[PDB]
Formats: sequence, C-alpha cells, structure tokens
Amino acid sequence: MLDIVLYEPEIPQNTGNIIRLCANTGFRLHLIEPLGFTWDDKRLRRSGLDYHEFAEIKRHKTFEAFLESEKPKRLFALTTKGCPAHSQVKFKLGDYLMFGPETRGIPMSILNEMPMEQKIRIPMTANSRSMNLSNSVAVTVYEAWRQLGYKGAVNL
Amino acid sequence: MLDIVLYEPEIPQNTGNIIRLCANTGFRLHLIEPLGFTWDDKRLRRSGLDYHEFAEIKRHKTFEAFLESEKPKRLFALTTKGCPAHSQVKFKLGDYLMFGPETRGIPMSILNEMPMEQKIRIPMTANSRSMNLSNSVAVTVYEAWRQLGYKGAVNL
Ligand SMILES: Nc1ncnc2c1ncn2[C@@H]1O[C@H](CSCC[C@H](N)C(=O)O)[C@@H](O)[C@H]1O
Ligand SMILES: Nc1ncnc2c1ncn2[C@@H]1O[C@H](CSCC[C@H](N)C(=O)O)[C@@H](O)[C@H]1O
Repeated sequence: MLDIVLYEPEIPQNTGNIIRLCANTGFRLHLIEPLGFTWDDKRLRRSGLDYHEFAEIKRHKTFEAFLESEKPKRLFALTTKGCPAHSQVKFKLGDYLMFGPETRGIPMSILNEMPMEQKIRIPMTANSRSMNLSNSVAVTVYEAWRQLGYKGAVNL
Repeated sequence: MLDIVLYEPEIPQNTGNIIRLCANTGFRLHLIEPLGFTWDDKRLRRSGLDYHEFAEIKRHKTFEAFLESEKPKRLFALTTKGCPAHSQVKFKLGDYLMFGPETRGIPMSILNEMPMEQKIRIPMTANSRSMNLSNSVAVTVYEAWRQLGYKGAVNL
C-alpha cells in the first residue's frame, strides 16, 4: 500500500528478504544507487526469489532523481536518531518509508533537511545499536499495514 | 517482556538475528531441540553477536520438557494456518510466542491441541507462502511490545 525506499543498500541477502517482504505485503520497493551488489547478482536469484517478485522494483540513480520522479507526498526516514517511534505516527496513503545502509544509516545531509516528525525510530532497549535491516523493514511495513487495515491480505 | 520460543530452528543466521532481536527488546528466548546447528556454531559467533546477547537463552531438549519447566500461562503458535492476525490478539504478560522451523512450520500434532484463538497468522497477500523466520519473529515481537507500551525502551 505504501512505498519502501532503500538508500544505497549494501548486502544482497537483506535486499532479498525485503523484496520477498514487499511481494508478501503489496508494498512497492525503490532502491537508490549505488547498491553494494550487481542487480544481476546471484544473492537475490539463487536466493530462492521468484522473478515475479522483481520488476515492480524501481531503481533510482541518485536521491535527487528519486525525489524528482516520485515527488513523495510525505517521506519518512527510519533512523535510530528519530524521536517519535514508528508506531506513534499515523501513516497515510502516499507515504514513502526510507531506510539507510546496513553499515551507516541515512546521511545526516539528508536527515538535516527533514522535519523532526518524519524521522522515526523503532524502540530498542539500553545499549542496543540498531537492528538488522531486513528486520527493520519488516517491522515498519507491518506496522504501517496494520494501521491501514491490511488491505490486500488474503487468508490461505 | 514476553518469552519467544523457536521450535527446532534450523538455520543459524536466522537464530542469530533472533538473539539480537531479543536482546534489543528485552524478550526472553527459548530454543526447542533438536536444532539444525551446534550451539557452539560459528554462524552465531563470528556472526557479529556479542556473548552477552546469549546465556539468557534457554534450551529445551523436547517440547514436553519445555511445557513442564515453563508452564506457559498462554502459548501462542505463529502459523500461516492461523485465523486471527498477530495484531488482532491482546498480548499479556505471561504469554509465550512459538514459531516453527524454516522449512516446515509447527507440527500439526502440536497445533491440533491448541485453541483456535491462540494459532495466529501474520497477514500476507495472495499466493504468498510465508515470510523469513527472523522477519516473522521481529514483526511479532514488535507488535506485542507495541501493545505492552514498549516497557524498557530507551532513547539513544
Ligand atoms: N531502531 C531502529 N529504528 C529505526 N530504524 C532502524 C533501527 N535499526 C535499524 N534501522 C534501519 O536499518 C537501517 C540499517 S541499520 C544501519 C546501522 C546504523 N546506522 C548504525 O549506525 O549502527 C538504518 O539505516 C535504519 O533505516
Ligand atoms: N504469515 C505468517 N504468519 C505466521 N507465522 C509465520 C508467517 N510466515 C512465517 N511464519 C513463522 O515463521 C516460521 C518459519 S517459516 C516456515 C515455512 C512454512 N511452514 C511453510 O510451510 O511454507 C513459521 O513456522 C511461523 O512460525
């Protein structure tokens, strides 16, 4: 129902789990280059992924290009530096949820230009540093989908 | 705040992500043997895990042993065969959330003896088969923690 954006993702396995997640939820995936792997990389193919789970994915050469072609109504940045928690905001159609790379998170140059209410954190206990990227995306996507009533889900 | 139970988990990487998840959330982890890896396996150590993230983990030789030593107040089984969704139930202290193996899910012999209201599914779109185990656990744990007010979380 919403759009998920990975800013310069590095590890193919995480992205593979995220593509499966987006196909299982109906969320659309955007990737902002440079990526840490070839798009034709095995770690997304031999991985167990179905080719139909791809192609609904948009790749953007730069962040600027992404903003200019998508014109997100609202852009959220998931960052352990955020103040409101992911479940304390009210998602709406038109929202884009952006995540940073596994080894460094979203650039301060980008975060600096975003409103405080749109930089959100997933809660963690003391001395936690961050969570695995694919797990962060799963938690965020499912919290948004829960708020939006799980439109599109079907019983098996 | 709650207890997470992995029934015969097979792949070390998933369990590694789950141990990091439980340490980041304060949830307690239980593993029901046989596991698919040695407890002394590298895929949980060279993985980037901190030894303190372990030892709060309980290993059980059998499911029966687990029931007899833990006496869960309520035991939930996460299964794509469940009717209520994970966010449609009201978690409470004392709950144990159980997940099945990556290649087969929880045995019907166990599911058959559980009440319908305690076999829960995470929603998915048409023709979805299941989600990655560590992602399923993350989504469930964070939904429960959200309901319980994120007790124990701290801002970084
Ligand atoms: N607790 C949390 N809250 C919000 N986003 C999180 C998160 N844990 C991981 N993420 C997301 O997962 C991405 C990859 S984890 C990146 C490492 C992190 N920047 C660090 O300095 O340790 C992050 O950029 C973010 O989008
Ligand atoms: N949509 C969903 N709802 C509930 N639990 C799920 C799930 N997707 C994965 N899981 C959990 O992740 C575990 C490993 S996935 C296991 C494969 C699945 N039994 C199959 O037949 O395809 C499952 O046993 C369950 O505990």
